[PDB]
This record gives sequence, C-alpha cells and structure tokens, in this order.
Amino acid sequence: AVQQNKPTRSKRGMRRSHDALTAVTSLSVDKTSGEKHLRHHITADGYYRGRKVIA
Amino acid sequence: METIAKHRHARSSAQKVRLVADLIRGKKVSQALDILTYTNKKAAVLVKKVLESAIANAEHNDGADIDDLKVTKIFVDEGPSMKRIMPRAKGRADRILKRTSHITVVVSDR
Amino acid sequence: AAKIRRDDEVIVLTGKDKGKRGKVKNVLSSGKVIVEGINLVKKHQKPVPALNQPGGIVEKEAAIQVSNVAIFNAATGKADRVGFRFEDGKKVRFFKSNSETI
RNA sequence: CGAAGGUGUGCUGUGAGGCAUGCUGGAGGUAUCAGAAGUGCGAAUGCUGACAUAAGUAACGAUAAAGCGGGUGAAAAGCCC
RNA sequence: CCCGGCGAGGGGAGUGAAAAAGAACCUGAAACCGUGUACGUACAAGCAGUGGGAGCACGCUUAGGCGUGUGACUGCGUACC
Repeated sequence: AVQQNKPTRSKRGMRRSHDALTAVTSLSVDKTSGEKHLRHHITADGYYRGRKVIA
Repeated sequence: METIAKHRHARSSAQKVRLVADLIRGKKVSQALDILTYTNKKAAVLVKKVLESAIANAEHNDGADIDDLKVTKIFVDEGPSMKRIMPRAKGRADRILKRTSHITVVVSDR
Repeated sequence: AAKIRRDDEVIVLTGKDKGKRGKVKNVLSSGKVIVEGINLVKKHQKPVPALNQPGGIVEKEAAIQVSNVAIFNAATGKADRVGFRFEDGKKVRFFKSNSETI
C-alpha cells in the first residue's frame, strides 16, 4: 500500500511536533568534594554521599 | 562584541543535530556546558567542541570575560551528500545517500 | 638576435616602478628578466630542519616582462631603441637617437 | 566617473512588450533603415543533470553463546595478555 | 599566535585592487532546506480564489490623507490537456 498524493511540509511539521528532547532539571552537589553529579549516582572522582568508594 | 565558530563537513544529519541544538539556544555558557555534558547523543560531543572553540576565540582575540557570555545564535545547515550502491534481491540495485552538515555557534557579551 | 642582454642598464617603462633604473641579472626563456632592486615581493617561507634553514618573511625580486624595459642612454639621459648592423665582419647593436655603437 | 549578465522599485502602451533608476558584477555593447534564420514550450508512459515524498519508518545475511580482571589509548561490548 | 587527538575543521595576523578571488577557487539563477521580525490561527466542514470589509503593526504627512504588510466575519465558486 502506497500514497495517492504527496504529503506537505506543513503535515511533516505537525507530525514532528512530538520529537523534542528534555533536559535534566538540576544536578546534585556532594557534601565533601563539592562536585556536581546525577542524583543517586557516584561522581567522576569516586565519591557518594560524602564517602570515597572507588580509588 | 560577537564571536563565531564553525564545523564544516561534519558526518551527521542536520535533522539529528538540530534536536541537540535546540536545547542550548539563549542560555549562559556554563549552564549550556552542564546541559551538554549529560545528554546521551553523538551530536552533543560535536556541539560541545564547537562551543568550547568559540569561548576560546572570544577570550584570546577579543579580550572578553567568560562570566558574561551567552549563546546568542546557533544553527545547522545541510552539506554535500555522498552516493553509494547497495544490492537487493533478483539483481536490483539501490542508492544510498550519506549526509553531512555545517554547524555554526555565535557567542556574545550583550 | 636579442636587443636586451645580461649585464645591461635599463629603465622601467610601465608599472608601479615606472622611472627606476637597474641592472639585468638573468634572462628567462619565456620573455622575462630579473632586474636588481625592482619588482619586490614578500614571501612567507616555511622552516625546514634539513639544510639548517629557518622560516620568516623574506623580500625578493620577481620577473618582469621584457617589453616593459628599455636600454638607457647615459649621454642623453633617456630611453632609446636598438638596431643591428654589420661593421667589420661582425654584427653590432646601435642606438637610434644618435646612431652610436654600444 | 563602470559593459553584458543577476536581483528589487517607479512609470508607461489595447497586447506580444518598452523606458528610467538603487544593490551585485568586473569588460564589453550597439541606435536608424535594410538583409538571412538551428527564431518563442507545460504536456509526447519525451531525453540528460540536480533535488523532494513515503521516514529517521523497514532492515543490519543462518537461534554454535558468552562472563570477568589487567594493558594501551583522546575514547574499549568487538584489539593484546 | 590560539581551541582541538602532534587530527578534520575553524578564529586572528599578514599578501593583494579585491579572500562571500583560499585551491570543493570568474559570474553564481531555480527547485529544495534553515535562523530572526510583524500580523493571523485550538466550536471549526469541500479546486483554497474573487467581490465586500473591521482590527493590529509600520513610513510619509500641507495634522488634511495616503502608501505598504497581515486579514476575523460574509455573497459567489467542482483543476489543466
């Protein structure tokens, strides 16, 4: 099955009106090192909730 | 004062790069870097490199201050396409397009 | 034969160096000459570790069209034209303003 | 002291059209009256090149199968031990 | 000289009459794809225009008008070969 008429750029945009991405609302700050990280994740230096976990 | 940076002939589709470009339009540079660091897309790496280059140009060639800069313009345009061949069943051949784009970032202190 | 030869004194007829004087250094096959102190250009030279040569911006001479220079006549202080004739058994050049051998 | 060509504005004839000028371009153009034609395109499932739509959709080629530690590197599910 | 992987790509300085003449290099049309500004659009039914016509934004102004853009609401109206 295939189309009988060619769709328009207006219709293309209307369909694409649901494709926008979402950004992270905010980041968290560790209590000993001051780094920024994703909530419930460890930091790039190896801290979580004030304690060094990974050397 | 305004400062430009560009990446020409980048290996990606403009439709795919515009999704990431729409996230940082009109933001402060620090906020924009924080937004780009936590987006799980391939276009984010390219856009981040271009933004960093623009900040460096503004510091070195114009004597600007980092804490006053904002992303005043950003856009993506289509480049040339490469043409390739892919075989199908019963001896029929198809065409493949490999698309590219140009990326422009403008930072300003006003 | 040729009217302009190496080691001659010439005056420039056209260009940005119009009116200057100099000496011919060498003659190229395409119809061009190199004259000392005339038609200078600036070149951006890349360095090369071999040959112990560094880079920099250098000033050198560039070739100029042969028909844009003339032969200088010190007796008159003016440009001139050149002709050919046989004198003893040999060919010679001569000035056309006063019919004097060069 | 700015030709052809490109792109806007104003005026003008019943029409095919004409004239003037701003920006771009960087060396050619041609009155009047006569003369000769490869002389005017939207269609021919016309011919050649470029670019759209369907769509960021189908698919990534045998259902023998992978897990972990170290190394290198800007980056390692796939490279080396 | 500077950002970047001793990258691809870019921003300055310098050459030249000119670098949107930078090697993907005279001029640079159209299809097609974007960023910004003004006005319209979420109780409304069809070849998408034509006649009538408020409201908003903007430029002259002889303060009397007019020009340009958009166009709620309403009569008529089923492409071309």
